[PDB]
Amino acid sequence: MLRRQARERREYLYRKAQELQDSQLQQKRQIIKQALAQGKPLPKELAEDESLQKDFRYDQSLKQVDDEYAATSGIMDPRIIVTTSRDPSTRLSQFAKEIKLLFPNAVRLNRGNYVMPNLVDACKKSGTTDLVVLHEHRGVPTSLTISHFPHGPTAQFSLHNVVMRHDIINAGNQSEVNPHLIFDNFTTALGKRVVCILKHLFNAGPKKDSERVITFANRGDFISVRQHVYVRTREGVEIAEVGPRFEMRLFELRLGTLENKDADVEWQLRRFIRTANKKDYL
Amino acid sequence: LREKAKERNPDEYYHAMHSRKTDAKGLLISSRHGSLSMDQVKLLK
Amino acid sequence: YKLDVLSSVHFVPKPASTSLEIRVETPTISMEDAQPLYMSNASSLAPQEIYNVGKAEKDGEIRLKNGVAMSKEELTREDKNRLRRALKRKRSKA
Amino acid sequence: RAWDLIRYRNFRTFTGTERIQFNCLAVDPSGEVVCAGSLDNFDIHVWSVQTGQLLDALSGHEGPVSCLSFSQENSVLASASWDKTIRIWSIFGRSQQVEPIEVYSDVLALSMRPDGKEVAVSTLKGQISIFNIEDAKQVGNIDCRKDIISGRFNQDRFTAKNSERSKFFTTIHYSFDGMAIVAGGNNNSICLYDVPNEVLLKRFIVSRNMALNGTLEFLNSKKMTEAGSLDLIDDAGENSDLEDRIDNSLPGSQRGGDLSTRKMRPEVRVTSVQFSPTANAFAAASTEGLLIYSTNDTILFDPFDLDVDVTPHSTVEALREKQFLNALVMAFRLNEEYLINKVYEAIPIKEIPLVASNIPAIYLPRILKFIGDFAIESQHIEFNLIWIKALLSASGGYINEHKYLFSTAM
Amino acid sequence: AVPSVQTFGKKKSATAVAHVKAGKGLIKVNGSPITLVEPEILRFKVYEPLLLVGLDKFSNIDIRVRVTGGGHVSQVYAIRQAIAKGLVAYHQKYVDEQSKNELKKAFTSYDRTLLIADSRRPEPK
Amino acid sequence: SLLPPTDPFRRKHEQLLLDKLYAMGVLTTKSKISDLENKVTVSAICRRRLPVIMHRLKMAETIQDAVKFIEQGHVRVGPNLINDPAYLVTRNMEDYVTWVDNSKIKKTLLRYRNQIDDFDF
Amino acid sequence: DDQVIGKARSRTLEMRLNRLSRVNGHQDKINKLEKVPMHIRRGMIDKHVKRIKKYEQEAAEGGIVLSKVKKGQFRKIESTYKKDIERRIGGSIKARDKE
RNA sequence: CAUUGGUGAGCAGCGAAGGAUUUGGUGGAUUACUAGCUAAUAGCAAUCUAUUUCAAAGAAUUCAAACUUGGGGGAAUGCCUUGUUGA
RNA sequence: UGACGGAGCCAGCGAGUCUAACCUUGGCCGAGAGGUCUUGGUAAAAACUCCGUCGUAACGAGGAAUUCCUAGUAAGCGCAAGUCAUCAGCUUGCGUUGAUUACGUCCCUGCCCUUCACAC
Ligand SMILES: [Mg+2]
Ligand SMILES: [Mg+2]
Ligand SMILES: [Mg+2]
Repeated sequence: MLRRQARERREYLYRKAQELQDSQLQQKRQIIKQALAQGKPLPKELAEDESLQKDFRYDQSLKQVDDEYAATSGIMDPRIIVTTSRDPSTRLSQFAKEIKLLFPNAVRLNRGNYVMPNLVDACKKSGTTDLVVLHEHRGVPTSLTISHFPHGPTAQFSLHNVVMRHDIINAGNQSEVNPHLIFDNFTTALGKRVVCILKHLFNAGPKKDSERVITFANRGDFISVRQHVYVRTREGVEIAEVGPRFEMRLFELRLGTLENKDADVEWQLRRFIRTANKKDYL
Repeated sequence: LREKAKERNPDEYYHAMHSRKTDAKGLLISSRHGSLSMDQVKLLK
Repeated sequence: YKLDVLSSVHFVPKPASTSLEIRVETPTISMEDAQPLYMSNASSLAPQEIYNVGKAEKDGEIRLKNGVAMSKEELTREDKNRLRRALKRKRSKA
Repeated sequence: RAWDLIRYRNFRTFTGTERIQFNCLAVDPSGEVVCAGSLDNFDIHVWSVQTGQLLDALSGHEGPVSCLSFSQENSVLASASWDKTIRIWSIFGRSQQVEPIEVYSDVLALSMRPDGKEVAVSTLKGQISIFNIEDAKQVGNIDCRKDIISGRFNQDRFTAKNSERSKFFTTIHYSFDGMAIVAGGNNNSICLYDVPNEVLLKRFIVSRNMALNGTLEFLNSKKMTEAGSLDLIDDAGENSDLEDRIDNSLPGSQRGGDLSTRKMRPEVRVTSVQFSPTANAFAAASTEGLLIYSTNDTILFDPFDLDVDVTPHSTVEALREKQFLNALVMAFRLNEEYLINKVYEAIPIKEIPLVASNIPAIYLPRILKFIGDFAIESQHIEFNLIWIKALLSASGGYINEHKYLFSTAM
Repeated sequence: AVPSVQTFGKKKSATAVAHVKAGKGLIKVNGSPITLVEPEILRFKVYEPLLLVGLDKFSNIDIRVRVTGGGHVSQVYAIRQAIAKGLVAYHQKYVDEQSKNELKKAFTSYDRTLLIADSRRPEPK
Repeated sequence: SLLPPTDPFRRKHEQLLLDKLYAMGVLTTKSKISDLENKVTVSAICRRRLPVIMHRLKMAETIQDAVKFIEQGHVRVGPNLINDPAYLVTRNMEDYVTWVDNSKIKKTLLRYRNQIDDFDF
Repeated sequence: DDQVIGKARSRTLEMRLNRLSRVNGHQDKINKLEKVPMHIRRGMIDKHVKRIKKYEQEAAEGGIVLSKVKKGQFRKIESTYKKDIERRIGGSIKARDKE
């Protein structure tokens, strides 16, 4: 297992490095295909490459979700473990339960004295697909990290304006159907990356008449998460909040599990660069 | 260095493993300069 | 074949595929090897495969998989609706 | 693939989602769940026989699953792996529980007791360790490295004694009484151990054929030369027919192809071993074929509870005096088949129920064993059925209380 | 060279290294006699191996144990595991295997943790 | 290649060949079909032989040293000892190449780091 | 293109790719005659030229009208396409064209 | 203080006309023991060969004979096949 | 299931030429800048084991309701770091000691799903 996981990462990393080199080659083949179809002359560099033209005969018969998720996307349902930091307060334990109810296939695990390497290694043995770890400040949720197994990515979020369901009177019990998902205003490549991470925490193929909807709305890199239950009326739709309410702002994305502090950073938030406030990345 | 440590293969074998020795702490021992026989000591004395 | 033999048959199985096979009714003895003994004497097709009660040949008649046949003339009106509704459910499932 | 022997049809075929080779298999005693393991996945796939759907994939092993086995009564699943551990899965029931047991070395084979209360595992160290499933604690251990006979191959540059090619057992099976283990491996020995006393009852040499590679512990030094062993020289070119001379061998193949592909001599090994459900015999799959060892001949004189007064002559005298019960019991104490057969057929029909009700409980397993062997090839169908009817009716309860003592006889 | 063997015992972060060689029944832990191991209430715990197989077996060997890490309890468990493993290994290497089998049978019958490590690996549920 | 480029039969079979060769380890990459011609070589197959993989795993200092250790019965793949230095190791089976348990080489590795436990041996 | 298979596919793709490359690629680099020994190539040219002369004479003595060819270049007879002669002998003798 | 590091100086104990380590050569085994040679129904074994030749039998239109080639492209002159010309 | 004192003794994280007080009383040198000394006040591993001594206005372990929790878990104890968001009115790590009770059931309460052999 340990040896198998090691080589699977080395092969995967090697594949990425080669693909970046092969990206130029792929463009060249696209030019040849366009030239053959259009009939326009081929450029000088490509005109003189006999090796490429010979290869083109074999490579002519050549033709999404992220690679970490492509293998299991839509085949196997996710398995999620929701945990917290050491010695959690009562409110964080309640919030961890709320996050557990949000994802249909989530299981809450007490983090008493568990060390990080054992937690991920134990999760990888059991077939867990994602791990969610929550932090607090005086019983107020502050951060949320999502680590996708076996090799990442790990995305860390900071939670603001959190309103839990336990703060409500006579709210009642949730419905636990597989919910419909709404992802609005995710345009950049990083946004597409974030959407893929969040989309795969939910099961594939909700029923068309499913009455529970979870929405992630991007508004200036602050993703509002709301949960509603709707009823289709004769002249429109009426929705009601189930909660909780909170806004997450991404601030890190690493190519590896959350144990690995040395994992290569895919994206990070630069707060002190001169033009920080000008642009919104997601 | 942390990565070299992580990807170390426990089954790596080098012939020099006979000459080199390790401390109880687990760190490699390197001789300051790299015993004397009684005949050698007698001459030196 | 050569690559499998070279790799000592540690290959990765080919992707699963579906095909259709025709089975001819025959005595089970024939399928066996040739010697002075036999294991089973049954037929190679099950009773369901020989004949399965299906849709009624006559339009007026209604025939169910349990073998119950009803002529529409005899059925009372409440039964006719009940059978009509049961038909809606079965088609909806398929 | 599932096969129906009534109609010889492959009525169902189960396949993994991710194209995994399967090396081991296990079937539910109810015949409703099928589990397979692999040497490249580390999970155990489970299917429903009626539906053919993949129920789930059991996870928890950190190494390839080497073997699987369902218990006949309690219906738990015991799996072992090269992960140096054994896990007991309670797949049936509302709650899913796994009980891992650690072992000193890689587990190669696993056998489940007919009672379902203990499981034995053969490890790479050459040990057969028996564990209690309910308590998950070791109850015994048998050391086997010294018993195993491993021979030197012609191509080996190291002695058989220092060779650690196969000093372990890759397959083990219990006797249905529950008191013995038969073991075999990639070696030239089939060892039969007694579980309660942890002793080797007997060892069997698989082959004495020098055409097989692993047969001899020591090789004749005359064959060795400055070039090397004379056996290793290939003399195909001498053959007169072109087909014989042709070399189709792949350079590195070990298994899975025709003999022409290997280029190395066949090696003596036992791939599987099992006890006969209905007789005191076991079968071992090896290179040459299925060796079947049985006790059928029974030339051995193995008396039970003799005294000076018991004699073959006294047995015949008892029949002449019409003391059939005493004659029958004295025949069993001598334990002679010809004498038991002589007494068995001399008992009149009227007095069979009287004798059957009065046979001591100690000799009940012996009579039932004799009837089962005798009746199968005998012509006295009605006489044997009368005896069985009398024995079951008289001692039906006793056989129930001891199922595993009477299992093969029944 | 004097016949000698080396074994390890582990319990949480506590690690004990036992060196067992031919000698005269001299058993030490961390350079002091085994009788001074603390806490005294758990002292008989580290006596579990010696009393199970008898002091006669130790009369011809010297055992030296060095313990580091963990707390008091885990250190006691590391010591007992290391001593049992060392005795079994020495009997393998320099004495008949029959006596080894008896030693393993005794230790396993009493408490299997003397020989096999007891680590409470997490199991997600 | 001589089949028409959009042929489903052509695309299927070329992928199966690329899948099988990459799994064996003969091919490093699955991206390009021209690799079946340009990058399919005897050196690629020889590079999957047991001595070479031992060398790349650093189990031996040279391929010649690895051959000797194999011929001397120090090497096992899975639970099986292998003394044939032509054994071709697939990518999956490269995880089970390791020393024999009672190997003198294994003791030297553990003795060097002062991690030898004579209970195991 | 979807229907065409076999050698016709391989030769057709090469013919197309050479046509596009001629506009921008340098003359020396784009087309290169396969390396052949002199005594073979000179023999190949002589026999091919003889076939062309026979073809032209037979058409000339008959009434057959033939496509026009530039002075230096060899005429492309049916044997040209089947035997792949041009890859070896070339369209013309460059040494005579240069002078 | 510890060396399970090296090199030495000496005891206790073991201890019959000495003891320990290394190494070359040969012999017997490493499969289950019915004898040597030849032109072999018998001779020879010191060989004959100065009877060792004759006779008889013995020749497929199979008059077929690369099951034996690393892949792609060709093959001027060769080689194979087919037709053709003149003898 | 105390306080005081003494004694014995057991961790794992963590290494940027970088790590860090305030307000005064005065001597001397100095053109100044400032330098040096003097001076008072304010602020700022534990558990565990053994031995000895004493001794049993507000509040004395927290109502009704409500919430969470299944094994290295609940709970106790200390030690570090502060890693572009959050955090010092604190946050996150690390080790140490370590249980009771259930691991069954759909009775109640909610959520959900349904209406190729042989045998049924
Ligand atoms: Mg706590
Ligand atoms: Mg704390
Ligand atoms: Mg906290």
